[PDB]
Amino acid sequence: QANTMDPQLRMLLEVTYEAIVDGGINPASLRGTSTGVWVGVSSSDASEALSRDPETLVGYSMIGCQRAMMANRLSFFFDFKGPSITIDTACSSSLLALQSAYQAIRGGECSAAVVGGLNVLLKPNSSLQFMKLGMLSQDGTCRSFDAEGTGYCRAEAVVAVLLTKKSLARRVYATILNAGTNTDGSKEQGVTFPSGDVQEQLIRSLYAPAGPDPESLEYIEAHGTGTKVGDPQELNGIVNALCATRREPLLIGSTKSNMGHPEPASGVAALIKVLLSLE
Amino acid sequence: SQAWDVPSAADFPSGSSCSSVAVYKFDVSPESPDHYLVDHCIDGRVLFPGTGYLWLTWKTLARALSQNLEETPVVFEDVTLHQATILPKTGTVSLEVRLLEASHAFEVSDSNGSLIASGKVYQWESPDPKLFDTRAAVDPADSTAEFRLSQGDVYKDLRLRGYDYGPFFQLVLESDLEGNRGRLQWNDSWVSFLDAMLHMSILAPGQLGLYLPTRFTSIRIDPVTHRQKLYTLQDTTQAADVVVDRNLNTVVAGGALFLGAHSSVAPRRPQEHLKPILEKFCFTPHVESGCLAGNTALQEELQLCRGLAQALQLPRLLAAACQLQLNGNLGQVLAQERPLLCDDPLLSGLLDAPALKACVDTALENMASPKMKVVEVLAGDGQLYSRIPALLNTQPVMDLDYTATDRNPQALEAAQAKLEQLHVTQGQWDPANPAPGSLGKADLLVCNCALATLGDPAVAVGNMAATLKEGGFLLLHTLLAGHPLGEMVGFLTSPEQGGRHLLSQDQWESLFAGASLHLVALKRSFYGSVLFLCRQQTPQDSPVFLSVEDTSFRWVDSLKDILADASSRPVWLMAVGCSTSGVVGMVNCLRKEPGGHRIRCVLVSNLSSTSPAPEMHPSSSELQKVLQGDLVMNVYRDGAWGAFRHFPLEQDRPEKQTEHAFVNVLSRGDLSSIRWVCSPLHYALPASCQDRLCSVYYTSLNFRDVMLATGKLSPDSIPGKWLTRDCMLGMEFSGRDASGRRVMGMVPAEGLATSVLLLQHATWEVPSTWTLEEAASVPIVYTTAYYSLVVRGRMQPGESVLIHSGSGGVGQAAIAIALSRGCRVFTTVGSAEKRAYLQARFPQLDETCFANSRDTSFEQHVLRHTAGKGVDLVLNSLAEEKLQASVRCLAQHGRFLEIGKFDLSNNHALGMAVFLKNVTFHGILLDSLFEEGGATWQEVSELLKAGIQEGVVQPLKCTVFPRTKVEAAFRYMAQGKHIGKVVIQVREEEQGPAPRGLPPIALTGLSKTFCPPHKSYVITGGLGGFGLQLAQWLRLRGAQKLVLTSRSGIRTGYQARQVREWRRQGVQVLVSTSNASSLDGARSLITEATQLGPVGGVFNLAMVLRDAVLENQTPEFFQDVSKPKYSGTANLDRVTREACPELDYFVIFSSVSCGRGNAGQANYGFANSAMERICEKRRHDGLPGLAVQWGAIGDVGVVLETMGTNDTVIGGTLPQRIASCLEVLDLFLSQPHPVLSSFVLAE
Amino acid sequence: NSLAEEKLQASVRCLAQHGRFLEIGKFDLSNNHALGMAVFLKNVTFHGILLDSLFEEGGATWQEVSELLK
Amino acid sequence: ETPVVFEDVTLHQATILPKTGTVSLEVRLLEASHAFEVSDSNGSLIASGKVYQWESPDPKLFDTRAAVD
Ligand SMILES: NC(=O)c1ccc[n+]([C@@H]2O[C@H](COP(=O)([O-])OP(=O)(O)OC[C@H]3O[C@@H](n4cnc5c(N)ncnc54)[C@H](OP(=O)(O)O)[C@@H]3O)[C@@H](O)[C@H]2O)c1
Ligand SMILES: NC(=O)c1ccc[n+]([C@@H]2O[C@H](COP(=O)([O-])OP(=O)(O)OC[C@H]3O[C@@H](n4cnc5c(N)ncnc54)[C@H](OP(=O)(O)O)[C@@H]3O)[C@@H](O)[C@H]2O)c1
Ligand SMILES: NC(=O)c1ccc[n+]([C@@H]2O[C@H](COP(=O)([O-])OP(=O)(O)OC[C@H]3O[C@@H](n4cnc5c(N)ncnc54)[C@H](OP(=O)(O)O)[C@@H]3O)[C@@H](O)[C@H]2O)c1
Repeated sequence: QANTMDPQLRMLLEVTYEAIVDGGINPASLRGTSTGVWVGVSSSDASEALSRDPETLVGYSMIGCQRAMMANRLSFFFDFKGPSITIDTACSSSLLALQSAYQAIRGGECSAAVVGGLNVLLKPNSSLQFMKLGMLSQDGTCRSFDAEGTGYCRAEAVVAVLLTKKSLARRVYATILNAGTNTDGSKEQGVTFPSGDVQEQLIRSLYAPAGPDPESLEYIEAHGTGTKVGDPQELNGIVNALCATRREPLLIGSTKSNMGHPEPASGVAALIKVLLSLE
Repeated sequence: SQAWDVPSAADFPSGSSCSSVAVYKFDVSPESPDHYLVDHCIDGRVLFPGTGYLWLTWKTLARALSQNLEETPVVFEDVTLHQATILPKTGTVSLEVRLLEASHAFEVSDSNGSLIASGKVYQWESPDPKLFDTRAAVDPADSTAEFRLSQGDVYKDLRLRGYDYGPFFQLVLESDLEGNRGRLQWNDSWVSFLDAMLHMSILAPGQLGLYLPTRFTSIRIDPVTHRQKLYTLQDTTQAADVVVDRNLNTVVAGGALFLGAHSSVAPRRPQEHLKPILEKFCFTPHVESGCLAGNTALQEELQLCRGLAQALQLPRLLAAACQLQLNGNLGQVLAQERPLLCDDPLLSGLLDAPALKACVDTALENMASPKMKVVEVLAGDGQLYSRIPALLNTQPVMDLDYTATDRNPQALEAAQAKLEQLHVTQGQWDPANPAPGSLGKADLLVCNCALATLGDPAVAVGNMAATLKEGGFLLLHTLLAGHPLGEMVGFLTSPEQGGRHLLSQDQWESLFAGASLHLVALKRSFYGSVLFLCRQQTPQDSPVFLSVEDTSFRWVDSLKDILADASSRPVWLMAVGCSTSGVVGMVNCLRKEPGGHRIRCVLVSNLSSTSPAPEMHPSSSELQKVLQGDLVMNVYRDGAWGAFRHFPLEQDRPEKQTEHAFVNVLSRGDLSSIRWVCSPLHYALPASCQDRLCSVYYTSLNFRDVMLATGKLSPDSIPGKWLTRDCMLGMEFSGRDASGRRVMGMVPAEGLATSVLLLQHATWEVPSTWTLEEAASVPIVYTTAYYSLVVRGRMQPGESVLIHSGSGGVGQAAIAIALSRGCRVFTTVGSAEKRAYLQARFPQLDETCFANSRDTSFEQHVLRHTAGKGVDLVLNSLAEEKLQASVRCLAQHGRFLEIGKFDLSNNHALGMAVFLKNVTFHGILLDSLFEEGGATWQEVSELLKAGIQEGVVQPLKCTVFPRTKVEAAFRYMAQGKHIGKVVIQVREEEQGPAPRGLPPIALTGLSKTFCPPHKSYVITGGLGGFGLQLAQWLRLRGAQKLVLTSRSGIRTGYQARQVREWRRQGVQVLVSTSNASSLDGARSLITEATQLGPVGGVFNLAMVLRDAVLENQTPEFFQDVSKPKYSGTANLDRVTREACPELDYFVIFSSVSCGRGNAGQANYGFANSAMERICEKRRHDGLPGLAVQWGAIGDVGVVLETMGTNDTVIGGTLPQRIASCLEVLDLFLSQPHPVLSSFVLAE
Repeated sequence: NSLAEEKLQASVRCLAQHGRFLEIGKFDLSNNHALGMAVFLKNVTFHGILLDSLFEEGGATWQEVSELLK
Repeated sequence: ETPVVFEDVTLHQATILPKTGTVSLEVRLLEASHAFEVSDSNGSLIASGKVYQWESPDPKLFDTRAAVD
């Protein structure tokens, strides 16, 4: 039943144990909580793989590949009786999972969360599509910001962080001040087009009048894909929302230039770059 | 630790929808569903089942059809398997099956792209169940009588041949004796059932050798009728009836019907991780003097170092450290003995020949348990650590603690590379007494003293004496100064003023008498090297003395009583009467049977071999000489005290002085494996055939001789009924017949020979004007030509002919003959130089006559100067595309003469539409005439007889080799570097003035036992597993008169058939119930065999077992076991002498149970050791005598019928696959020695 | 043989050693159907046959065939 | 870039293209046997032979010389 397990789910089961114990907790001390699990997953390539040979391929592959099982089977093992959920929003996902989670703790529902980001590259077709849309860099790099940006360079990652109410955390990497998501309306220039005029808005909803001070920001970690369109549209809207303020306001960077674009894992894989560098 | 399944790049859709292709990935490891496959073990590999590919392909077809396997009754046609697939112990192999849905064709690729199997498949629309009838020849009222073959019986005959089928594949339950009927067991696996049908096909009576499938013509499976045709045994299992109709070539079983399922030969590949350990069992004295003196190498050195060094009184030390000191001509003198100081294990300095093993041995059975702690002081220079781990690892019952201790850490440095694999405990040690904890007391201590001599005599020995363990052993080796070299070692490497520090024999004698020792052994060399074994004795107790001379076996309940005696330290067994009292074997059993383990079970034996050898008395002087020595094993032959030891055999393939020999290959495809085998005429020339003898001056190779000595062509496509697919080379020769006449002739094979048996319908008188050379080139060549052109292609004069390869043998002749009746010739030829030879040799050739031969260009060329009409006959001997192109040169009414065999052999396609040119296509095989010499052959002979007298036929260019370079004669012919014939010469011809010579041919010929067809051979227990094989093997090596003995008679089907068949092959076989343990019985037997013909062979294979440890043994469990072996052997010895004046072979199977012993076979042991005496008597009397101590015997022994596999580890050994036994026995038979061992090593 | 496909092939298999196939038929011939060359190890000889190839080409061979009739 | 060799090619029926509409020819390859086949929509056999990449493309085979002016 393990050779029919999507390698994501395999190493998710590990990284989230590695994460729960990372912060001084014994996973067992959670057994039976109102604790939830939120997984950002875009591609479950492994599932199709073990679903083509109709004499060869077995029935319990789906208990090890169906997307929901990415969260469900993580709840199943740790005995986490609160929400179990996988979200697909594409490149964002894991970050909107880590949002969806934060809210659920904040609001009483839970006392702790497993937030996961998953994305493993198996089927070459996938990539081929992405190239036929020209969002892939022949270069094969994520030149962030730089003018030498064609497209991004897809990378994989299984990553997990454990959220908790402070009155229960033995370790604190950082504290979540705010989060929210919106969605580019109907842009006249296609669905792939990143609408900065709408990303600005999102960044506002969370700061000045209904959030922290745009002046407190030391570092904003961009998306920083490396699109000849994406990069400007984003960075523009960024300054157009965080910058009536002196000193070199926000130093900026993007893990994605170090490692590639983990797509739905990006957000959380990004957060990890951030927490790491803080420590 | 454990790694898991990562969906793979190619696992995802990479083309599109395709109902017509399937990749199957087979995993064979013990977990997989497809583990069953590991039971298809052929010759020891796990081949994926011929049958298997059809099962895939079938599966693959129902895929494309959306239907399952049980609804798609299939039809195969013209299926052809090309290579089989070897499944690796672990990992995954992939077979891909592709379907052509309109052409009905199909193909099976592998991962690597190779072709595996091709044919045509399709749904079978009108499945006619009447095609699967099971109706007999009549009503058999023969249940309860009959004689069938039992599942066991069947796979016995197969596994014999090379088919190591495993359980999940042993599906043949029962079989008719001829293998035309029977019952196959259902498995719910087509791959098995299908391959079982193949079994039955392969399972002919008297068909030997290893056969894989290769073509089917038409398989037809209909799973509906199949479910029906099936039944259920009482077993609760499932089976159906199989039937084979060899006259129609069809196997049917349940719902699967084969047609034309042609299988074919495969080469057995000798896995040399199963080469047998061959040992000779000579008697060895403890008192050996003047040893060696048989090495031409060691005597060319007591004079090359007593000749440059005798002026002061090449390769190795005393030659290199003594010569490089006269080259510079004491300080740098110890600097020219050290670039060659490890050049010190020198042949002379070191005595590693037989002596070393003879004493290590003595020491080794003198401990209860076959485990031995060994230690070696002065280990660096005197490297005994190289030899004794090897001498010991030789025995099947061993456990070794080797410990190499040296004064410095330095000297054990070059040994880190060497000691790590022999597994040797190391440490530090200087012969000054102190025996560390790092020694903890041993069993044997060894020491090379032709070394940096210890410095001290009895101080070095006071340590070696303080590491004994009760009464262990000491082996030491000093160079003695009572010789020309003994004092010449002392002077050299140790510059010391007392460098002459190496005492003499008497001086070492009392250096041991001091530590309380006893010289157990002594090996005095001729050059001065001497070997000392030493054992130091802890007091003896109450020495019980039991004589074992009786025939009763009373002593049995007396040794069963001496197992009540507590620590009876000395319990000595001793024959005094019978010189055939196999105690030596007995002992070896008890000496490690729990009860007498530490019993110090000793033996004493009287084996005088000639009459004037009296000298054996107890109670007196010698009894105590031997009790003092204490040695476990004490034998006495005509003067010397020494045990019976095992030594390695002299290896060299026994040759013989002959006037007859034929050359054979020893390994299909490796030309180095060519030698001169003994001709069977060297064994007997019976008046009958004798008036046909012929001595060969020249034998000539032909192409077939090569393609076989290579292996491009299977001994399959050779016409004729063949006793032995073995000997098969040479068919042309020239010499003088028994008349004295002067002849050239052909011969179906075995032509490469000093002598040959004249085929009278195919031998001609060679004219006065032809040398014997020139004559020896003609026969094949021309006949093949005349047969092709004239008889078969009915060539008429003034036609056009395309002869390929004009340079060739057949070529030159072809041309000569076409040119004689004046045809337009067109020849092909590879060399620019061959264009030359030909243009010369035949003047009537234009430049228009020549085209190439390494290429298809010849077609275009023939089509030009033929005005697009083509040639009237083609003599094609070329391959694939070139043959096809040769077909296209055919003009209307033309005739293709296919001399070639490759394209033919592989069932290549021929474009039928060529037959509209009213063309006729001639397959041609001269070997199909010849022996079978009919009318047609005569017609072809007188075409030669005539063409000769009309000068049409002329000798070719002869590139002649000496009878030594037979090998190169082949490789030279290999690489097409020849014009005309290649001829191997055997006798320089007899010159000018008419000589009537009479040749003195001495020749170097390897021995191969053959049976004169007039002598009769006797094997007792001839119906027993092995005997049946010995009989088989006998008939093969020639025997015509067998006498097989058994107490009951023919009782198994598997016997019933072997004997029934041998009778059909013309062998005179006689099953006898005469028992040889009674003298009257023996004479009855020999007289029986004599009515068949003088007796030439006597093999004693009979044996009854009585397994039981010594406390279960009764004095008649003992007498029963020896009656067939000792009593039988003895009687047959007597009777044989009294009246068998033509006996050549007297053979007797012993066992290693007599050698190293087996717990619970104390009786078996005795009986067997007994025979080894009687055989030694005979050898000593100059009579044939051979006892073989076999190890575990596989393929058919008492083993395969009792226990189980050829994988069973018995007595620390493995089953010798009978095949190997026979070829070992073959070696043994032509040996001097009386006793020889043979067993395989376990782990 | 004057028969077709599978029947021709099956007719080939009735050949004994040294046997001779007389192919009078024309269908299998005409479509360049495959012939299993391995049949020629039986030292068999295969005869394509067209009487129309002599008929007006009235040569020696035709005469031979006529006096077999005569 | 794939200079090819056909062998023993054989066309069985030809295909009639209708004034309008679409016809389908399917080509199947046997990569080890070098064989090939051409089916049609209806399953029928259209053309069969052997094809393969031509390793040593000998341009001298395309000689348009001739010494008859
Ligand atoms: N059916 C029968 O009864 C029968 C009887 C005799 C012989 N045969 C067959 O007829 C053939 C000719 O026999 P033979 O003894 O007359 O000829 P041969 O002198 O023994 O040599 C065979 C010829 O093949 C040509 N050849 C092409 N490539 C070659 C290569 N790579 N290695 C060796 N030779 C090569 C050589 O001529 P080029 O170099 O000029 O091409 C050579 O002259 C043989 O293949 C044999 O099997 C059949
Ligand atoms: N197999 C091994 O592993 C192995 C190892 C070492 C040595 N050997 C040698 O193998 C020989 C036989 O063993 P095997 O397994 O090959 O065959 P086997 O079948 O066990 O041979 C024994 C047969 O000999 C016959 N026999 C017994 N006493 C006889 C007598 N007094 N007179 C005439 N025939 C008698 C019996 O035939 P009936 O059916 O009439 O009773 C019996 O079936 C022995 O001599 C032994 O030295 C075998
Ligand atoms: N190549 C030459 O030079 C040459 C010359 C003359 C004739 N031929 C050939 O020889 C063959 C016989 O010619 P023929 O003049 O003797 O003709 P025929 O015998 O008078 O009639 C043809 C025979 O073919 C058999 N046949 C098998 N299946 C048949 C079917 N489905 N329908 C009709 N008949 C069938 C019939 O015998 P059954 O009812 O017993 O099956 C019939 O007797 C012909 O096929 C022709 O091509 C060749």
